[PDB]
Amino acid sequence: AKEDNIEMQGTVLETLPNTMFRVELENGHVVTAHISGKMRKNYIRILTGDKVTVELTPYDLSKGRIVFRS
Amino acid sequence: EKSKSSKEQKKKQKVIQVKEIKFRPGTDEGDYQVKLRSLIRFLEEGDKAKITLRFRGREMAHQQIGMEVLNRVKDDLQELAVVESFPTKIEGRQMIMVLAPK
RNA sequence: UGACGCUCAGGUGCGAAAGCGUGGGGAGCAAACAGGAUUAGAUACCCUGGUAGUCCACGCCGUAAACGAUGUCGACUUGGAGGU
RNA sequence: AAUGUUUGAAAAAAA
Ligand SMILES: NC(=O)OC[C@@H](O)C[C@H](NC(=O)[C@H]1NCCC[C@H]1O)C(=O)N[C@@H](Cc1c[nH]cn1)C(=O)N[C@H](C(=O)O)[C@H](O)c1c[nH]c(Cl)n1
Ligand SMILES: [K+]
Ligand SMILES: [K+]
Ligand SMILES: [Mg+2]
Ligand SMILES: [Mg+2]
Ligand SMILES: [Mg+2]
Ligand SMILES: [Mg+2]
Ligand SMILES: [Mg+2]
Ligand SMILES: [Mg+2]
Ligand SMILES: [Mg+2]
Repeated sequence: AKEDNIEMQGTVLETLPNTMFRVELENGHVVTAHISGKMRKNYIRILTGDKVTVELTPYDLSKGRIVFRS
Repeated sequence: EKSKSSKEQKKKQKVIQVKEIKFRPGTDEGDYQVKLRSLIRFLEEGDKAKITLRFRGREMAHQQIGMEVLNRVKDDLQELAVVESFPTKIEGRQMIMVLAPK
């Protein structure tokens, strides 16, 4: 019933305070992503250079949620 | 009070020690500049400078980002120091660059 | 003597140390500083030195955990052991 | 006495 997200791969270009990250996506746009709750709860660390899946919203293409780290 | 007054001038022979500055991948600009200013001070005074870069945990994945920092210090201290040895592999969980005074 | 008292905004003065001005003084001590160490680094703690200052006069500053962290004055309300 | 593994999400613990 909720509106759908846009999943997209990207590389973490820098880490920011409190589990915030710059992530350059496939399309080349740099979004300020934050960690998912599930990844926070399960303690999956994210680092500069890590390849991440990012859920984006059409309401804002400068922001995302990192849902997976590969 | 005879041989000391000769051995004083023999003691004046300066004893070049190695000064260790340890970087990380994450090291920020402001802190990089402090550590750089420290390295400048050593190499100014004719002291060798061992430059470690320590990895922790899964930072061992992204080694090249560590190499960028070591490459950068070499570049910043290009005209103020020569590279006695540049690292290749991560020995232990470290990469050591010993610089030398010009 | 015969209520002349208590308190007191504003006001006035006093007010550790550091500090400031001018002129003296300077043993010891010692910010800064210089060198020696230590250390991953050591702008420190440690070591050897060491300048202002610390001292005096006069003027200035007006602050301190200027603390009993307890305003001043008066009256009343069981005891015990000390000091002066 | 800057000290004394990494993983964790789709299922870890020094060995
Ligand atoms: N340098 C650095 O980045 O780290 C090393 C540092 O952690 C050494 C450590 N230092 C201390 O405790 C300081 N305490 C204050 C006096 C000076 C110093 O002593 C220490 O263990 N010291 C030893 C002596 C020493 C210095 N370098 C190598 N060894 C020491 O004897 N410390 C005593 C203690 O820990 O109780 C004590 O402090 C002391 C007595 N005499 C002296 Cl000097 N220090
Ligand atoms: K009055
Ligand atoms: K003096
Ligand atoms: Mg009064
Ligand atoms: Mg005084
Ligand atoms: Mg004076
Ligand atoms: Mg002294
Ligand atoms: Mg001293
Ligand atoms: Mg006050
Ligand atoms: Mg008070």
